[PDB]
Amino acid sequence: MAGTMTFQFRNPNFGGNPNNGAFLLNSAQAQNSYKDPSYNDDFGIETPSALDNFTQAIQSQILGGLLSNINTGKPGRMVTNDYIVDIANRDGQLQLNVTDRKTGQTSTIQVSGLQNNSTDFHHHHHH
Repeated sequence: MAGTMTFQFRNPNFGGNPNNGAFLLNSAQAQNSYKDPSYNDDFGIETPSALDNFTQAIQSQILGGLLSNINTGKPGRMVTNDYIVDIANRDGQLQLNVTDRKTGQTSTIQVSGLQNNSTDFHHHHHH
């Protein structure tokens, strides 16, 4: 008698699902560049010979860092001209995300494994 469901079409617009490459990696030592840049780089950086697999082993782990470096934005950064020094201290590590202004490369320096603390308290002038 009653119109139970009948249409039952709700939830407008589905987005979709993404595919993944797993990126479980293998092993990358890279050893020798063999074709590294010469004369302001003619084509050395564009010849992925041995470093090829190494570069990819890094880009795979950068994907994880992207899940942290998007929650940054703290005012405690470093304003440098040729290098954008964004101090990504998140989670529990000092990740120094240096973005070059010239060519624009992401120099992500994860500071991990120092434990060398030189205690500094005043007396910054002694001869």
